[PDB]
Amino acid sequence: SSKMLQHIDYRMRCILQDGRIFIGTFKAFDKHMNLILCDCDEFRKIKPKNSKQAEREEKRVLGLVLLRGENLVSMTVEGPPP
Amino acid sequence: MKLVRFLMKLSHETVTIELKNGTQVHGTITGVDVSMNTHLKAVKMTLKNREPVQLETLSIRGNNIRYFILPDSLPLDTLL
Amino acid sequence: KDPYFMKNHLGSYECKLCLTLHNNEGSYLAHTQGKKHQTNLARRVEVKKFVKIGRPGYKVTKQRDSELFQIDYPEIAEGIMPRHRFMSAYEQRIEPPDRRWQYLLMAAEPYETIAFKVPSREIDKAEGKFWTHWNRETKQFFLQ
Amino acid sequence: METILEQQRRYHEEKERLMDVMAKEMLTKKSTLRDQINSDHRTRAMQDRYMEVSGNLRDLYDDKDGLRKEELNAISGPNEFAEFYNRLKQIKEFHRKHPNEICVPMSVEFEELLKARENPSEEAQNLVEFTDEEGYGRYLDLHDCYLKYINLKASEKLDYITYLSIFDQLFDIPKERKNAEYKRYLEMLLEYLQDYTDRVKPLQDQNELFGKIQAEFEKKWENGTFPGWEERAQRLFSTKGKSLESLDTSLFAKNPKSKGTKRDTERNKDIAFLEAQIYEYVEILGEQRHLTHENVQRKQARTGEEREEEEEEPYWLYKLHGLNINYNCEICGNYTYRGPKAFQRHFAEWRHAHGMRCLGIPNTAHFANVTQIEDAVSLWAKL
Amino acid sequence: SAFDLDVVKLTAQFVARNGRQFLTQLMQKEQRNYQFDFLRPQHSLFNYFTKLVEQYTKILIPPKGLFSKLKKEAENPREVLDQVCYRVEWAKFQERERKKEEEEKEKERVAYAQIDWHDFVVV
Amino acid sequence: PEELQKREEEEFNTGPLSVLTQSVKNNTQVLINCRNNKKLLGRVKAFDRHCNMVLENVKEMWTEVPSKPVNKDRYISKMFLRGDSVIVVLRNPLI
Amino acid sequence: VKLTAELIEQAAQYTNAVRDRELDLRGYKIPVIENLGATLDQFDAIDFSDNEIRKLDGFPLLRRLKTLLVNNNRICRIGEGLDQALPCLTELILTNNSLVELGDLDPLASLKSLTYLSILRNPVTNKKHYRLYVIYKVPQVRVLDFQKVKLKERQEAEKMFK
RNA sequence: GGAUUUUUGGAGCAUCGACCUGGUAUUGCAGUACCUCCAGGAACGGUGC
Repeated sequence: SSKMLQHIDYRMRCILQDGRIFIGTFKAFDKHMNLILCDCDEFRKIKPKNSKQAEREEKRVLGLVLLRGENLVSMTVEGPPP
Repeated sequence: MKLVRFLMKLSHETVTIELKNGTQVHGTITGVDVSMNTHLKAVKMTLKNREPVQLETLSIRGNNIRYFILPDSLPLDTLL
Repeated sequence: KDPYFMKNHLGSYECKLCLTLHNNEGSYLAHTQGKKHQTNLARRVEVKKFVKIGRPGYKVTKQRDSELFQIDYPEIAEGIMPRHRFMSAYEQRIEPPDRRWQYLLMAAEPYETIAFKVPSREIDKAEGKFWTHWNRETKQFFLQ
Repeated sequence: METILEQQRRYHEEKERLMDVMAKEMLTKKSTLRDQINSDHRTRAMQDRYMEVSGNLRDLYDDKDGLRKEELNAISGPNEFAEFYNRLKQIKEFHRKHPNEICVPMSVEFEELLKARENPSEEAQNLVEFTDEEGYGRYLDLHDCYLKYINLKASEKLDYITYLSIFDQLFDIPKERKNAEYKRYLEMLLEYLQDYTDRVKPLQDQNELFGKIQAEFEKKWENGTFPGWEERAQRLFSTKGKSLESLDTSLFAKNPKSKGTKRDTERNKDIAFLEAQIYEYVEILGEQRHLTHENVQRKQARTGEEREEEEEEPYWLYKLHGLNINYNCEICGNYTYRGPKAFQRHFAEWRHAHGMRCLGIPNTAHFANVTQIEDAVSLWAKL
Repeated sequence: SAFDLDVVKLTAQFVARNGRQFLTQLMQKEQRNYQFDFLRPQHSLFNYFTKLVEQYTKILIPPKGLFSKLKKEAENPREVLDQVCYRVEWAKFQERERKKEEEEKEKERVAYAQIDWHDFVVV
Repeated sequence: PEELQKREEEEFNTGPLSVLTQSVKNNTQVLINCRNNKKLLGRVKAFDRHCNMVLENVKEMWTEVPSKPVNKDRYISKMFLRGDSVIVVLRNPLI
Repeated sequence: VKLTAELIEQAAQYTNAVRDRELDLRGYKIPVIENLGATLDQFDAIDFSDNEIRKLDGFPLLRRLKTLLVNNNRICRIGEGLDQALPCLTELILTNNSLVELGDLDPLASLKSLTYLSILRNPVTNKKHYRLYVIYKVPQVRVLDFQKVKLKERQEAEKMFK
C-alpha cells in the first residue's frame, strides 16, 4: 500500500537505533527506509550516573537531515504540517 | 511459503510488536507491507526501563522488529 | 437489445442517447464502443347495505334558547354516535315546488333520521364535534 | 439570588427532564447489544447527574428556614418587588430573543439520527471500557487469566477447558494451596471480574450490592457460613475444622487466629474478601461464564475458515455557446447574466416584466433591448 | 425575551406567597401605576405565567425540599427506574387511548358517509 | 512455480530446517534462543526459508538481575518470531 | 479578541535564528494568555510581541520551552506559578513592561534554570539598587539586561539588604 | 526479496563544551564550521575505555 506516503511532509519524530529521536518534517522517503527531515532536531538522552541526578535530554538542530534505514527504528507523528 | 504474506493479511488487530532495542509497542496494526513495515494507530510504546508513552500513530520497520505477539482469537490455518 | 439505436425515415441509424447518425449498419455497431458512448452511458358500501332500517317513531323536543333540541333515542348497544348534518331542500323523493330552505337532520343506525327545517340563514352551527352531545348512560342526544 | 424559589424549581425541572429522558430511553426498543449497553450507560450517567442535582438541591435548606418567616409575611411584599422591578429596569437595547431557557435541557438530554448519544454523553465510547473479545458483555476474556495461571503453576498440563473447569468450582477443594502466591493472582482475576459486575449491568446499584456483599461477608461468612452434619464448622482463614460452635467461638479470639499465623484474620482478610467477591461474581454471572465456555468450545471445535469468519464478525460547451461571460442588467436591480442568448431569453420573461412594471413601462416589443432605467423611461416618454 | 421572562418569574415568585386568591402581591401592584399585561388571561403569556405559578406552588411543598428531604428519588436508582417504567407504561396507555379514539373517529366518519341523507321526516 | 515449490519442500524436508519440519509433523515443541538471551519453548505452526516462525502456546524464559538473577518467565498464546534474532534452535528439549 | 487554540493553530511555527522552534504571534493584542497547551511541547520559544496582556499567568505545563518573549506588552503583575509550568526555561524577555515595585521580581527567582533576563525599558529599573536586588533575588541569572553579572556587584548584593 | 553499503542483527584515564576574574590590539560590511593571546580558581557537564 501507500501508508508511508500518507504521513509525508508532517512533523514526525523517528527513533534511532542508538536511542536518539530526530523530529522533523519528513519530506522524502524511499524503499530503503530513508528519510529527508527538513529542519530536523535530534534529541539524545544523557545518563545521570548518580543517585540524586536527574535524566536530561540534549537537543541539537541540524536542518535538512538524510537519515538512512540502517539506524531508523520507528517513526511517530508529532505535529501537523505548518 | 514466505511468512510475510501471513503477516500482510492483518488489519485492525491489537498486536504487540517487541523491537530489538528493548522497545515494545502494543497497538492496533493497520498496515503491513512486504518489507515487514508495521504501521499502527493509537499504540502504547514502552522502551528499556522507561515510562510507557502513548502515540497516535507509529511506523516500525522490518529489521528493527524482533518479535510479535498476536491475540488468542486469531486462527493461523486460514492465514497460511 | 439496445434501447438507444433507432431507425429514421431515411433508412439510417440514429443514436438518441448521444444523438448521432450512422448511414450503414456496420457503423451503428461500431459506435457503441467509444468515449462519447461510454460518457453518455455513465452520465445517464358494506356498512350501508347491512344497516337495518325499521324507521321507528322519534321523540324530538325543541326549545328556543338565548345566550337547542333534545332527541330521546332508545339503546343502540353500539359505539356509533348519531350524526347531525344540514342539507338543502333541492333533493327529495318527489321534489315539491317552493323548496328553498335548509333542514338539519340527525340520523342513527337502528333509528330513522329526524329532520327540522331552519328558515333562518345562520343562527347556530351544525357541526358534530363543536356543539353536539350524546349521553350514552341516559341515551340523550342534544345539539345547539 | 432566589435559591429557595428559582434554584429549587430549576432543579425540579432538570430532574423531571432527566426522568422524561429516561422514560423515553426505556420506552424505545433495542436492536443490538452494544447500542443497548450504550443506552444503559447513558441512563446510568443521567441517573448519576440527577442524583447529584438532588443532593445539591437538598442541601439548600439552611437559610430557607430563616427566610420563610419573611417570605410568607403579608405585611411585606410589593415594596421589595417594586425595588426589584426598578433594579430590572435596565437598557433593553439587546434585541435578542433567547428561547433556550427550557428547550436547551430538552435538546441536551436527546440524541441525533446519525449518532444515538446524548450531549453530556457525546464523548462516551463502548470500546474504551470493554474489549473486542468480550462482545460488550456477551462473553468474558479468560486468555490472560489462563496464561497467568499457567505461569504461576509452572506446568503446561492445563488447557483452557481445564482452567474453565477449575474456575467453575465455588465451594469445592482448591487446585492449589491457600497460603501460596497463586491466591495473590486470584484477587487480580477477580479485580476485572468485579469490574465485569460494573460492565454487565451499569444500571444496577453497585454501592448497594457492595454493601450487601460486605454484610454477607461479615455477618455470615465470618461466623461459619458452611455448616456440616472437623466437618461441623470450617474456617476460610485458618483452614481448620471445629468440634462445636462454642469451640469455634473460643478459637475465633485465639492468639494464632488473630495474628499468630501467616493466614490469620489480620493479613489474610483481604484475600478471603477477594475470594468471597470472586465466588459472588461467579454465582451472579454463571450464565456469562457458561456462554464464554461455549464460545471457547465452538472456537476450538471449528476449523480455520470458520474461526476466521467468526473473528471477522465542460469548458468547451461553455466557450462555444457564449457562456461564462459576465453581463450586467441595470433594469432588474443590476442582475448578472452568464450569456447573451440567456439574457435575450430572460428579457421576454416574467422577471424582466416584473422589474419593468415597477417603473410604469408596459411590456411591449420596443423595450426588448432596453437595459438602463433612464433609457427605458425616455423610450416610454417618447412614445 | 429575557426581561419579560424575568418579570414573569418575579410575578410568579411574588404571587405564590399569597394568603388568598385576590389578596396577592400583584393585585395591589396593578393599582400602584405599574403596567403588567401578563396578569390578564387574554394574553398568550398568561398560560406560561400560570404554569410558572404552579411550579412555584409545587416548589413550596413539604416534600419539595423545604421541611423534608427526598430519599427515594435521591438515593434509590431502582425507584427512579420503576418511576420511568411507570411513565413509559402511562405513555403507552395514552398512545393506545389516542389510537382507540382515532379508530372510533374513523368508524364514525365511515358510518356518517354511508347513511341515507334523503329520508327526511318532519314531525 | 510447481518445480520451485517442490524444491522448497525438498529443502525443508531434507535440509537444515528439517528439524523445523519435525515441529509441524508430530507437533513437538522446539526451543529457540533469541538475541536478548530469552529462550522460547513451544510448538511451531508455520516456518519459512528466512527462519520466520509462528509459535503457538509458547513460554519465554530469561535471566533478569535485580545479588542473584531470577528465572522470570512468561507464557504467550500466539506469537511470531523473525529469523534475524534466532540463534540456536533445538528440536528435542530436556524438560 | 481572545486567545484560543485557533489562534495558535493558525500561527506560523518555524525555525528561529537561534536554531530553535518558534511560533510567531505578533500583532494579536491578546488580553490574557490561555489554552497554550495545544502545541504538544513541540516548541522552544514563544513570542508575544504587540499584546495587551495585563498579567503573565495562565501558562500550561511545557517542558520543551526554553525562551519566553513578552516584549512590547502591558504586563503590570507577574505570575507566581511560573517555575512549575516551565522547568527548562532559560531565556526571559520582559522588556517594555509596567513594573514599578521591586517585589514583582520575587516570583521571577523561582526559576532555577533561568540564565537570561531582560527587564529594560521598565520603570522598575529606574529605581535605585534595582540590579543589585535582581542579582540578590535570583543568583542563577548570568545575563541581566544584556549585561553579565559582576563579582563586585554580587558582593554588593550580598552586603546590602542583610 | 535471506551472503560485506541500507530489510532476515555484532548481538580512574583521554578529549570537548562551558563558569568566573585582570592586562592586551583590531571599530571592521556578510552569509561564516570555531575564531586574539597570557595568567589564576573551579566544589559544572557530554562522549569512549
